[PDB]
Amino acid sequence: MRVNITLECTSCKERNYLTNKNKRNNPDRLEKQKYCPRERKVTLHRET
Amino acid sequence: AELKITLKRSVIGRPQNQRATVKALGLGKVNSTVTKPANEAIKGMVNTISHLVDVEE
Amino acid sequence: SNGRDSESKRLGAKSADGQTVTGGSILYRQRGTKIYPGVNVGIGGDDTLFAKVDGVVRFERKGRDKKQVSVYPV
Amino acid sequence: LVPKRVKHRREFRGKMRGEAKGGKEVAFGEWGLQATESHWITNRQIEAARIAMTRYMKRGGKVWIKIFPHKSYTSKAIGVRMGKGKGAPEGWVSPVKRGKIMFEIAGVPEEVAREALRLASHKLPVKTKIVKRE
RNA sequence: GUGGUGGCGAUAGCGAGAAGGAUACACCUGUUCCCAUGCCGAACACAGAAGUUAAGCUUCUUAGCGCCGAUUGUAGUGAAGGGUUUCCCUUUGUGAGAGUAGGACGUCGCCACG
RNA sequence: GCGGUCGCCUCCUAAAAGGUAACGGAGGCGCCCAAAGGUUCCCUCAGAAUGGUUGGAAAUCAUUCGAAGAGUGUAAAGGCAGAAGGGAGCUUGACUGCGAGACCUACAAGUCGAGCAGGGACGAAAGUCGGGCUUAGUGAUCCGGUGGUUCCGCAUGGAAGGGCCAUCGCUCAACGGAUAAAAGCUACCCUGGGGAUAACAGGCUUAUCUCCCCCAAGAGUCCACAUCGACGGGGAGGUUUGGCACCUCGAUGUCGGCUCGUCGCAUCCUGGGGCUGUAGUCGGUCCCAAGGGUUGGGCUGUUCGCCCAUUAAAGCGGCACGCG
RNA sequence: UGAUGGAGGUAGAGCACUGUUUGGACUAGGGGCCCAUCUCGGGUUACCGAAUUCAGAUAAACUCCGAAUGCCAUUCAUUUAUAUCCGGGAGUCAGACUGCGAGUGAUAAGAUCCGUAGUCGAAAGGGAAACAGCCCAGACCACCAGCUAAGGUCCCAAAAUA
Ligand SMILES: [K+]
Ligand SMILES: [K+]
Ligand SMILES: [K+]
Ligand SMILES: [K+]
Ligand SMILES: [K+]
Ligand SMILES: [Mg+2]
Ligand SMILES: [Mg+2]
Ligand SMILES: [Mg+2]
Ligand SMILES: [Mg+2]
Ligand SMILES: [Mg+2]
Ligand SMILES: [Mg+2]
Ligand SMILES: [Mg+2]
Ligand SMILES: [Mg+2]
Ligand SMILES: [Mg+2]
Ligand SMILES: [Mg+2]
Ligand SMILES: [Mg+2]
Ligand SMILES: [Mg+2]
Ligand SMILES: [Mg+2]
Ligand SMILES: [Mg+2]
Ligand SMILES: [Mg+2]
Ligand SMILES: [Mg+2]
Ligand SMILES: [Mg+2]
Ligand SMILES: [Mg+2]
Ligand SMILES: [Mg+2]
Ligand SMILES: [Mg+2]
Ligand SMILES: [Mg+2]
Ligand SMILES: [Mg+2]
Repeated sequence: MRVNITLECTSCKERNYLTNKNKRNNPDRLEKQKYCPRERKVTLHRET
Repeated sequence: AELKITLKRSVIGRPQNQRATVKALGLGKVNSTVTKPANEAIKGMVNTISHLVDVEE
Repeated sequence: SNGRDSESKRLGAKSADGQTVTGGSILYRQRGTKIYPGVNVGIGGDDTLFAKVDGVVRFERKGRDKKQVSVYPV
Repeated sequence: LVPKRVKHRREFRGKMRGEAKGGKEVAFGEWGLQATESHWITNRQIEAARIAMTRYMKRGGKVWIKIFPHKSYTSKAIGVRMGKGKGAPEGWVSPVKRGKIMFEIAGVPEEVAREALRLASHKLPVKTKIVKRE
């Protein structure tokens, strides 16, 4: 239910982040604005 | 003025602090005369091992 | 049953009053701020106090009944 | 006597050096029973002495028990080897230090008081004596 | 003298009582606008100056509450010993807490105005 | 041996630094939260009294009292009302590369960390933000899997296949994990060691056992103490049941009986005496007394015990439960 | 060792919180009895009694307080001389008792487990009759020399029938 999760830069398709979430409370595919060091900017990181 | 100090009781069975006071004053075997100044440090050592020692002015 | 306990964690003071010390040092580990931070002192996630710069450690009463740590350099 | 509730079943036996903090002078009654030695005193002892005093007083006067058995005490069954934990609580006890007043009495003449306390003293383990209020 | 703003372990505080508004602080009149109230212009914010300082706020009294706090004496206890050794005692040194005597209804500054 | 435990966190024990053991006392963890984080702004609780409709003991409303007596995701401790507690906006710093220096530390690990750089959040700005209130929420390496890579590529180019970085798969929970993979009988047993380790006897202790004593409520026609003696208390002994494992494992023989006895006295008989609820005979009880004596058989391996029949009496114990 | 400054909540003390707890005043509330019964409102056993309050107590897992000691530190002082780093070589992981502080135990054990100091172990000698672990004291050797320690001085057996 509570699962460990690799996020991913939608552009680079690079994972770049590890995190946690419920599936009940956070069923929709999580997203954030996180730093991609390969681009050295901030970018929409989407769960995968 | 200075004071004379003499062991009159052994260091055996006595704790390390007393034994070290004796080593620091410089005394070894019993009935060992030594002469020191009248400092508060040495008067405190003498009060620490007064049972072990006789003194003289 | 009752036979178990955890690793004792080595809390309490680690630097002494009147003691020069390096920056980034540790002065007082604690769970909960039994002593507050003060001058040139920070506080970690685990409420641990650390000197940000060099200087002599000084502990002080923060008024009536709470304590403080401070680091006055030279 | 028993405490109706306790936070921890098992306790330490403790120590008994020194005189008592309080209960050291007679307050409610006119006469009282002072301990000259420190010792443990139990439910059964207290109740026996209380009944003795009351019967010799013929339900006259009033009695006050100042001590109380707050503490427990364990034991192992005969045949049990040491270890494998701590024993089960047998009964309840009061550590009574010297100087303590245990029983106070009033509302009864002086000779009756002295004799009742004499009886209770013979019932108790402690070496005791009499005390009077001003 | 009032207002603002800081430091000192409230010895500063809490309560009660008296007086004052010269400027001041305040209440106070409203919602016109910036802005706001899981409702309300009560609070926030804005604008004003009819009125009262009643309250708050200042200054004074009060030792009622709370705070501080000796001296003496004791318990405890380091060291050195003794005993009849789950404890007790002695020499020396230190030394509480409690209970008080007493203190205490503030001290130190900076700035603006009168 | 069973039970229980093995890893981690909190308290006590733990003896005012730290540390500190026990099969010592009490409890928890093997997670949760996308807001229960961050920032900015604002707010302060619990309960009691009073009154008020259903509405009560108690929902919700209002005033006062109210210093925390609440809450702090989750255990306990510490701490927090300058908030870490509570509410509303904007977000995602629950960032990347790092990291002087300290704490702890056998090692492996663990903890804190100002500050620098990049690129940002919030906020007017100061400035705070590298998760939560602090401390548990976890586990090696090997081995495989997934994604990326400017790395390598057995003469060359590739490829296969490896490496580096990120990450997943272990109640390997006996949690520093033996092997990818594993239960039992032995009285047919054997070796090597041990009094480091069981036990008899011995020793220390004496809870227990036996015996003795104190108080004396009461029973005794009345009368506490002729005789008993509740609830309670205090001792002796070292015959019982135990506790400790000090001696003995390069021997320790295990009970009972037989032969021989010896000792103690807490005396079964005989001997002396006091009290009597002792009319006399029988007695009861206590004090002194250990000189001698203290039976034969049926049953059971039995000690004991029951029975038969006598006895003046058919003692209790110790002497490695005397003596192979 | 002294001086100075700190952390720390122990023995003690105390009830200011958390629990336990005695007696008294009062009492919500809970019992019956009766009258009144639609079971509705009382009045009493000095009935049981929340809660408040007065006085008294209590605690390892309570603290408004809080020592002595011990600990850390001082380009502080005095006296002494061992601390650190690097490398070679080890052995030790069965410990025992005594005193003090605690637990388990039956606040019993020459018991068990820790702390603290000592001794033994690895230490002879003198005393405790004898007696690793107690008290005094540390054997480099010789002396038909002396002064003392604990412990002792009537004889065994040195010293006072002081
Ligand atoms: K007695
Ligand atoms: K042995
Ligand atoms: K053997
Ligand atoms: K034989
Ligand atoms: K030695
Ligand atoms: Mg943290
Ligand atoms: Mg005082
Ligand atoms: Mg400690
Ligand atoms: Mg090739
Ligand atoms: Mg080739
Ligand atoms: Mg292991
Ligand atoms: Mg063999
Ligand atoms: Mg053995
Ligand atoms: Mg042999
Ligand atoms: Mg006899
Ligand atoms: Mg026969
Ligand atoms: Mg036959
Ligand atoms: Mg035999
Ligand atoms: Mg205490
Ligand atoms: Mg001693
Ligand atoms: Mg032993
Ligand atoms: Mg010891
Ligand atoms: Mg050896
Ligand atoms: Mg010797
Ligand atoms: Mg030997
Ligand atoms: Mg001489
Ligand atoms: Mg002679």
